[PDB]
Amino acid sequence: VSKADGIIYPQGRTYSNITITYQGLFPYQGDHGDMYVYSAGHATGTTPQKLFVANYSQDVKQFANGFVVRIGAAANSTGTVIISPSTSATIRKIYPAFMLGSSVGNFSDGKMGRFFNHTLVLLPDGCGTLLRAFYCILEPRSGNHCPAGNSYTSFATYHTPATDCSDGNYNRNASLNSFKEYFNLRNCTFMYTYNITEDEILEWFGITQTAQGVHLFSSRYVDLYGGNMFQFATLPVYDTIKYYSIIPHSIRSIQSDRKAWAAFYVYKLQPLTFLLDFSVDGYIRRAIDCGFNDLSQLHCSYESFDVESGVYSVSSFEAKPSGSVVEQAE
Amino acid sequence: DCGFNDLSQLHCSYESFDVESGVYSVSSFEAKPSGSVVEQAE
Amino acid sequence: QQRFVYDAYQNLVGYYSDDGNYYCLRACVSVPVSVIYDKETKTHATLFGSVACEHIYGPLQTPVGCVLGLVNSSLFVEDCKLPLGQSLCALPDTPGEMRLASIAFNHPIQVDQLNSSYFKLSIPTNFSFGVTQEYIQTTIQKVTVDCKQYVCNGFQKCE
Amino acid sequence: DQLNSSYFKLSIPTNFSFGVTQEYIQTTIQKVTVDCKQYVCNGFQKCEQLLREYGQFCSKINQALHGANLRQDDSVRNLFASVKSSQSSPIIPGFGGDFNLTLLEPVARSAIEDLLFDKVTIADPGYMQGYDDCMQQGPASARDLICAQYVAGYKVLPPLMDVNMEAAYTSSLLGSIAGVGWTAGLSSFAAIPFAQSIFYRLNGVGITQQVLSENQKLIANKFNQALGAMQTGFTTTNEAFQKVQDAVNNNAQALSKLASELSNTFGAISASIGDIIQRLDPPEQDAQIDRLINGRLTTLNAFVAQQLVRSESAALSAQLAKDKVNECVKAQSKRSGFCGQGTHIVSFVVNAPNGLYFMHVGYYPSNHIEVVSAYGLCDAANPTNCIAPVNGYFIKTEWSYTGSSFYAPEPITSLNTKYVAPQVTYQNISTNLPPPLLG
Amino acid sequence: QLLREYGQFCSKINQALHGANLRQDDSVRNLFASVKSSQSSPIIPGFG
Amino acid sequence: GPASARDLICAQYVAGYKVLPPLMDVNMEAAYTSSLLGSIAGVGWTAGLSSFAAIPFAQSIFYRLNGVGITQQVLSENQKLIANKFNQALGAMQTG
Amino acid sequence: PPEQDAQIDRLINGRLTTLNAFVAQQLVRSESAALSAQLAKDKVNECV
Repeated sequence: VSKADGIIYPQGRTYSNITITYQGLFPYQGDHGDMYVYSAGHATGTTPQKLFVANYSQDVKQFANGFVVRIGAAANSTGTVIISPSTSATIRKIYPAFMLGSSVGNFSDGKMGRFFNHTLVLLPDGCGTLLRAFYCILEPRSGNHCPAGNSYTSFATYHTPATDCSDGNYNRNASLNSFKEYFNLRNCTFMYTYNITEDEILEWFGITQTAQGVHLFSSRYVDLYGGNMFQFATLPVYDTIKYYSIIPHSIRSIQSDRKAWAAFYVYKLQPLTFLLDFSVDGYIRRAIDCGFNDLSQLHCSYESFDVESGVYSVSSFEAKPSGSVVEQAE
Repeated sequence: DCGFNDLSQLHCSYESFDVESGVYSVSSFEAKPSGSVVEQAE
Repeated sequence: QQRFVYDAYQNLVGYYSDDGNYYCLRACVSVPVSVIYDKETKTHATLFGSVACEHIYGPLQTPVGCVLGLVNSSLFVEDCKLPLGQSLCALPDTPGEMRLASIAFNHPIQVDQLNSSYFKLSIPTNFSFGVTQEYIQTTIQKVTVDCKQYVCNGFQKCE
Repeated sequence: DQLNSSYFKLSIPTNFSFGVTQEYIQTTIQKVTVDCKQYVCNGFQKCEQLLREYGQFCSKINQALHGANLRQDDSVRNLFASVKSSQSSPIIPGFGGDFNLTLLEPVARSAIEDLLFDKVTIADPGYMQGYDDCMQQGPASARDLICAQYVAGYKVLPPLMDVNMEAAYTSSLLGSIAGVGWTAGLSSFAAIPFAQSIFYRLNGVGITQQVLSENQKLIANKFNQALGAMQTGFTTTNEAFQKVQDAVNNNAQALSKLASELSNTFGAISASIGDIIQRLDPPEQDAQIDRLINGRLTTLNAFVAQQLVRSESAALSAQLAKDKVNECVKAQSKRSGFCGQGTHIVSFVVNAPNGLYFMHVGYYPSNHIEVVSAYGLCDAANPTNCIAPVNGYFIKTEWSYTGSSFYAPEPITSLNTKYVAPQVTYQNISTNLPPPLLG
Repeated sequence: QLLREYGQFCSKINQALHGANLRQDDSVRNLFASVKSSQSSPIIPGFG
Repeated sequence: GPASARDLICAQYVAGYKVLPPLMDVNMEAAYTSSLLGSIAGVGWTAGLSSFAAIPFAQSIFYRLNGVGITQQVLSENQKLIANKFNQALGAMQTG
Repeated sequence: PPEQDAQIDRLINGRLTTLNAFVAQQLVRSESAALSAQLAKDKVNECV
């Protein structure tokens, strides 16, 4: 919180050169969160073959109030490719894929990760040049290695760096076409494309649901260096989403071109009171989360990060009941 | 029972049957109307 | 991008215009008004606190503030009929206009020290007797209130 | 340890030191008058109509605040009249001779007085042109109280006496300090050097005149060292300096509360009544206006009550300051701990932002030693003839006289002894006899 | 949530009570320093 | 369990408010009063606090009585009587 | 929730007033104790 990690600037107003407590959906201080990493698919020589990824799709996490994602945290660092320990390549910033559904559908094989009715899918496209957001019903294809199809470990969107990311030719829909094989798109309500400049700088992506609609926040659009998240996209989704499954992305790099990919960390958002420090620019570089510890509670109470030496009383810890107690008439 | 006497009112107000020696004010006796006057030209 | 800039008090202290030129916003500021009144004169002098007379005989600029229709006494009086603050006092003309009279610091008798074993001594050759009157409030009127009668006016529903 | 004998053990210091005790007394509070109509209703007629149904709250608030401010003026006038001295000696450069009083000398405020104001953080009142300054330069500081006062409409009134007049009162007191403390009564003033007055005060504490003459330069150097420490005295550790800052902070807190309360919704949809008028239809908007009025009424009544309590406390403190100036500054004080810690010698008064700052020079004993002593001495040949030490003790060394404050053996003389009736405790001497007993 | 709309009343209550308690500690320290005497005679049985 | 019915200390914990301890412990405060009693016997010998004389409490009382105005000869004759009257007053204070 | 808020607000207003009153009561008592402590210091020096 002191590094302003996971902090989303309030949409309603800006504060300049002042320190005040603000209540907003914020990640817990000291929270490791859920870490998902994308790895190159198995390849022999110059030919990519079977995709390699963990079962992120099978894993289902409650959407709750929404989540904030750290993008390119390990980017531009020395690293070893996840698929091969012997192979070592410089870590490269990658973009996460998110699938969000109001209800969980059941697959033909009974596997988890299907979402019933319209499903909101955020997919990195054209090697992260653009992000595609759509609310669409998803139908499993009956083909082999697809969720309806038998013998499918997981459904993973895939792209080839050699062809899709070629400087001469970029295929924006190549990732979308791979998604179409894994899930058929039926009666999609809307299609939205937002262009994101390619960069190795750290980025933050946040998705929350509001009565007006789902809100997408990206740090790069307004304050990339600050890392403060600013809303760049609005989604007209009026159905509350209760479950989200990460879509594993397998990169079809050749064995020689296998590269380390930066891990992305997902942190859940919960309403929290955060003491906020605003600079002359008004961007937030420092903050305190009261919930983490008593010292943090003291900083929030006084509203000052630095306080004169003293013994100060703070809110007492309160016991919470394990369960409700019920009796009977006789 | 406070209504019967002023000493009873003192015990009810203090909420203690036994109280230390002192002079304590209690609710004033209120005059109650024995009639109604309605000068009204209706 | 936020456009509306607010201070810690949450008052709107800045706004970004549609043209994009930022304008600091200060709420309209009231001019403080105080009345200096003397009962014997039955006349009053209007006083504005901390206000340059540029916003208001004409007015007189003073360290305390702006006083409308005020003529400087140009005289020093130890006694002050009406305190104006700082070293200032309003002094009624008695009726005419009140004067702005500076309070005068009474000066103690000065005895010069001597750079000699002998020392100068100031000693009175005359004496007087004066009575100083002081009041100390040892007791206050004792009041007991019937809460039930006062709050409910003897009404059962209120009780 | 007490001795089971006629002789008694005495612990007496063989070394002396001078130290300054710094005390702050708050004689005044910032005077605040609030415009109820602007603060409670934000210049809205509908709020005024609802307030009128409650009563003339605004009229009561203005009168009550004026009364506290006039009471503060009366207290300041009484305190300054008490501090003023009828006869004074003019301040000159090099005042106090060998003792250095340049720090207490007007530069006009004194150097210590100017330094104290600089060390304390005080927002500029800007009484002459504050309204123009706030608009032209913006807020002087973030959340500036002075700019906030104009927006709210409340105004902080200037103090009863200007700084130059207050400085003149303290300067006259400094000149009269040496002369007033030489004889009982204020009827006669003697113009004497400050050094001569200090030596007389030291003789009173019990140091012998012979010791004072031998250590004249040493006494002056120790006093100068204590004053130099006082110049560097202001610090976070110093309690008296912190008390001065706290008094300024308390006035600042009261001003901050008025601005913060206006922002509080009090359950209303919007802090601004005008915003409520746009946001909601007029009957619904009226209920939100009433919620703001109720919170503002509570705040204004609470602020007036807070000012009344603070004014009462300042007036009692001002009376204490008047007593301290007469007891310590205008005369050496026999009472222990009323002024400086240890044996009080002299005190100096300089003005402070919300009161008077008192610096008390004190005599501190050190290097105490234990010597056998006698209550009295009687001739063996004549039991009736006896003497008892005055402001001193009889010490074996045979019997000599030592001043109570400082340990120096000196020959017993009629001047340092008083004839007394014989006692069993008093020693009988058949050997050499002191001269008062040589009768 | 309702208290937050009014303001941070809870934070103010804790700070004010702590300040009064610290003031009481300062008063106790000052009073005891005044009572303490620089030189004293050891108390013994049969004193006086 | 509560030491007494409707115990105030237990009520504080249920509400969550706590009563802080005093700045100084009882033993330290007792030491201050004990040192003061030792000083009282010899503190009043002469003006000034610079020098302390260790003298019996009885000797100090006789000097204080001489100050009030009783003559030294009367004090010597009534030494035991003065001590008895002081002891009677202290005994009344114990049952005071 | 709107109906529950009015009754909760009545409890909050009473409890906030009680806590503010308790802080004010402690402040007045602490101020009185500090003045009394200064009197005790004067009494110890003057009589004891």
